[PDB]
Amino acid sequence: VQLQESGGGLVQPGGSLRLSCAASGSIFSGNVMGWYRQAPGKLREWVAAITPQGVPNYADSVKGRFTISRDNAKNMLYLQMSSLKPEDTALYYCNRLPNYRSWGQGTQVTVSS
Amino acid sequence: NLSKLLTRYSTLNTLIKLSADPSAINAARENLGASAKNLIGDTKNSPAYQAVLLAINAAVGFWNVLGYATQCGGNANGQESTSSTTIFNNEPGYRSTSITCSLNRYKPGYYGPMSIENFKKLNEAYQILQTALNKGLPALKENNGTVSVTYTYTCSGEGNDNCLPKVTGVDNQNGGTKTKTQTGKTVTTTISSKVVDSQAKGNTTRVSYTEITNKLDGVPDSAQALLAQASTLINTINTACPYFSVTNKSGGPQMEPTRGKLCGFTEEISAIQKMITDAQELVNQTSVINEHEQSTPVGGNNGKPFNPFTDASFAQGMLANASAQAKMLNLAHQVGQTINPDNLTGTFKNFVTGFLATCNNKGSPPGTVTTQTFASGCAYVEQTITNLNNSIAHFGTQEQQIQQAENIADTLVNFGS
Ligand SMILES: CC(=O)N[C@H]1[C@H](O[C@H]2[C@@H](O)[C@@H](CO)O[C@@H](O[C@H]3[C@H](O)[C@@H](O)[C@H](O)O[C@@H]3CO)[C@@H]2O)O[C@H](CO)[C@@H](O[C@@H]2O[C@@H](C)[C@@H](O)[C@@H](O)[C@@H]2O)[C@@H]1O[C@@H]1O[C@H](CO)[C@H](O)[C@H](O)[C@H]1O[C@@H]1O[C@@H](C)[C@@H](O)[C@@H](O)[C@@H]1O
Repeated sequence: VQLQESGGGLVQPGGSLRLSCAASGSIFSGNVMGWYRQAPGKLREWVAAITPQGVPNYADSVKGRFTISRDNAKNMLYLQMSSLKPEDTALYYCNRLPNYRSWGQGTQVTVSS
Repeated sequence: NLSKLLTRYSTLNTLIKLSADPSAINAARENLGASAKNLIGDTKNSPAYQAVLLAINAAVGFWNVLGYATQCGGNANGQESTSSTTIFNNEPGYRSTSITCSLNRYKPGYYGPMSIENFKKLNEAYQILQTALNKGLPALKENNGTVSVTYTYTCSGEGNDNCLPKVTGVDNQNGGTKTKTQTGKTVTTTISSKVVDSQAKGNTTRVSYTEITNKLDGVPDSAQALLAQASTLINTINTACPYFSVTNKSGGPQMEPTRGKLCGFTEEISAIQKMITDAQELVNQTSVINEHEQSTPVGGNNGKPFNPFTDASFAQGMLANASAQAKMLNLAHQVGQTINPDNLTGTFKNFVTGFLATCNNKGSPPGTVTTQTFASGCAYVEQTITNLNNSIAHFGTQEQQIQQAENIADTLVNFGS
């Protein structure tokens, strides 16, 4: 019952970033986990997900460019972002699916020249 | 002050803007329609379907594991018998597709043999579940599907009264039949009775016996109906609480305790009951979603722009629909977490990883009873947990849309007070 994202920052278009989430065991263990983002003037959008066994799936807007993964020994969730565009600018958040009702603080990603 | 408030929570600014826009409201209503079809109209991809299937498979699996070890016997009024052998076909017995109830002298009941009356309730429910699993469960919204089920049992031995016209309903032990019906849908049961003499060509076995056939027509195969059978299965086992005695192969998985009473699996039975209870609650949300369709576009009226304080009487319905869908998704999840071995511990984990989520048959289709079904689940429990997770993962976009729509509606229900 706790979620903590990090790894964001300001990068140039084309660039790359790795985000992390430290989740608690009760959230993480045996649950599907995923990443979300909330861009300016929009509501939170689902981005990627991954099952306990490690099978990932992605929203169309990021497919081919982002990779989600999980470390089951450390309750860590990761999102490798490549080929960043300005449109990927957002606060990124991780959670289990279906969602625990209290979100973490998020990590800001800004992509801009 | 609201500007102060929206500078801190800019998602709320966005929400209020969407709530005042018929075109975003209608987009959210459309989403609810498409997420509803995913939940109650699809099979593979519905988390609700996968969870209902998991609750039923767990109950069925529980019996496939322990049925062979379970004592049963006696005569028709729950009383002890002297020399009664009553055999139920298509059941997961020891090296056999039948279970044999032949414990004499002991009184049926708690920490003793299951009465034949209780085995009949259990068996009927098991046959209906297995036939339905074999055909495939329909999507949750389907309430008028039916299945046909046929099962047999035999009585032999001096004094065995479990196959007697008086108990069976039939007119004549040899050749007779009886038709009876029951209930919101009519199920018709046809019972027929036959005697096979010891000295009769084709009688491998030593002995004279009576064979009873039950043919049920129009048995409903909806989720609610099947969850009721699963509950009947698990609750009959728990209430009757019979003695069991297991055979442990050397090498493979070990069952502790090796002897005792079936209620004694308290963690396992609680979990299954909870799964079934949660799946019943989940399926009930279907009538809420059906009652509050969201397909009618909304907007202002008589020329004027939309007014979120007066034109939004559809919001209560939109909020109830959205919340029911979220509740289905959450209960589906909860069903999976009750049985998923990643979070179980001790005795209970061992029961699931070693026995329940295992098949010893030579993927044979669901609902099949072989001579090697015993001491293993054979109800696709591992595959069903995996598919439930896969479908939750594939429900990411829809879940966020359900939340958006719940929030829009909630904003309008508040504005409307
Ligand atoms: C106990 C029983 O089943 N009695 C049957 C009887 O079976 C005996 C006969 O087949 C004789 C024939 O010589 O053999 C006996 O088995 C032998 C075996 O052949 C040997 O090889 C072996 O070494 O030893 C054993 C014995 O130790 C059988 O026990 O058969 C008759 C004829 O089929 C049957 O009665 C007929 O059916 C009944 C229902 C009724 O319609 C009669 O009018 C028919 O004649 C006996 O059934 C019992 O008959 C009683 C009336 O006399 C009562 O009707 C009683 O309820 C019947 O038993 C019930 O029905 C049986 C078919 C069976 O399912 C029982 O478990 C049940 O209680």
